[PDB]
Amino acid sequence: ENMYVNKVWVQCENENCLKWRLLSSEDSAKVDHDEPWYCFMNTDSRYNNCSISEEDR
Ligand SMILES: [Zn+2]
Repeated sequence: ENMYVNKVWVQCENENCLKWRLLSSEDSAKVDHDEPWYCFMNTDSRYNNCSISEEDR
Protein backbone atom coordinates (compact mmCIF):
# COMPACT_ATOMS: atom_id res chain seq x y z
CA GLU A 1 0.00 0.00 0.00
CA ASN A 2 1.78 3.15 -1.31
CA MET A 3 1.95 5.97 1.23
CA TYR A 4 3.35 8.49 -1.30
CA VAL A 5 6.26 9.54 0.93
CA ASN A 6 8.82 12.03 -0.47
CA LYS A 7 12.57 11.14 -0.73
CA VAL A 8 14.20 13.91 1.26
CA TRP A 9 17.69 15.33 1.84
CA VAL A 10 18.89 15.51 5.43
CA GLN A 11 22.18 16.94 6.74
CA CYS A 12 24.34 14.98 9.15
CA GLU A 13 24.76 16.79 12.46
CA ASN A 14 28.19 15.39 13.33
CA GLU A 15 30.09 18.71 13.26
CA ASN A 16 33.13 16.88 11.79
CA CYS A 17 31.02 15.66 8.83
CA LEU A 18 28.01 17.87 7.91
CA LYS A 19 27.36 15.82 4.73
CA TRP A 20 23.95 15.76 3.05
CA ARG A 21 22.17 12.40 2.55
CA LEU A 22 19.20 11.53 0.33
CA LEU A 23 16.87 9.16 2.15
CA SER A 24 14.54 6.46 0.92
CA SER A 25 10.83 7.05 1.17
CA GLU A 26 10.70 4.72 4.15
CA ASP A 27 13.56 6.36 6.03
CA SER A 28 12.14 9.80 5.21
CA ALA A 29 8.83 8.84 6.94
CA LYS A 30 10.78 7.50 10.01
CA VAL A 31 13.03 10.48 10.73
CA ASP A 32 12.37 11.89 14.20
CA HIS A 33 12.67 15.64 13.64
CA ASP A 34 13.00 16.25 17.42
CA GLU A 35 16.31 14.30 17.56
CA PRO A 36 19.69 14.79 15.87
CA TRP A 37 20.24 12.91 12.61
CA TYR A 38 23.63 11.34 11.72
CA CYS A 39 24.94 9.39 8.69
CA PHE A 40 24.80 6.02 10.48
CA MET A 41 21.01 6.36 10.81
CA ASN A 42 20.68 6.09 7.04
CA THR A 43 19.69 2.51 6.13
CA ASP A 44 21.08 3.09 2.55
CA SER A 45 24.30 1.00 2.87
CA ARG A 46 25.98 3.02 0.04
CA TYR A 47 25.92 6.33 2.07
CA ASN A 48 25.49 5.32 5.76
CA ASN A 49 28.74 6.49 7.32
CA CYS A 50 30.37 9.91 7.84
CA SER A 51 33.54 8.55 6.13
CA ILE A 52 31.65 8.10 2.84
CA SER A 53 31.60 10.86 0.24
CA GLU A 54 28.38 12.78 -0.52
CA GLU A 55 26.27 11.42 -3.35
CA ASP A 56 26.08 13.46 -6.58
CA ARG A 57 22.54 14.71 -7.53
ZN1 LIG B 1 28.01 12.22 8.84
